[PDB]
Amino acid sequence: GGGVNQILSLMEDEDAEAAQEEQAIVDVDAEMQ
Amino acid sequence: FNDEFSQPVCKACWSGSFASKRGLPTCEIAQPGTFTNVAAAANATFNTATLIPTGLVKGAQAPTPCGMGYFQSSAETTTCTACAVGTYADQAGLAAC
Repeated sequence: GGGVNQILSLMEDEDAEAAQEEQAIVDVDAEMQ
Repeated sequence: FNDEFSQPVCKACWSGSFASKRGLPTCEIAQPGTFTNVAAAANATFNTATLIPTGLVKGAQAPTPCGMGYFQSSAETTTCTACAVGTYADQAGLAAC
């Protein structure tokens, strides 16, 4: 359009994402080794 | 906007806040993640000779979101701020970087 002139289910899922990230990191570290 | 009665013409919203719908008693707050630039957004000037308003021009009807690589953390803002070094803005309209 060319512009002008110039809670309980959120952290419980973010911790799950940050735990799946750690699981992926451990999985990657266990394969290269 | 028109926050009072007996008004011969309603004032155009000041640049920061904008309005979209019809007949709005108050301006709508420009939520963080956008901006509202407009020049001719000046409430009409009642001349003392005939007590009649004139020269009213409407403000920005649309939210007109903040383009890519440009954010706005603070609401009720006319201009859009560039995202800082080290952080990215992936899509237009991002509240923060």
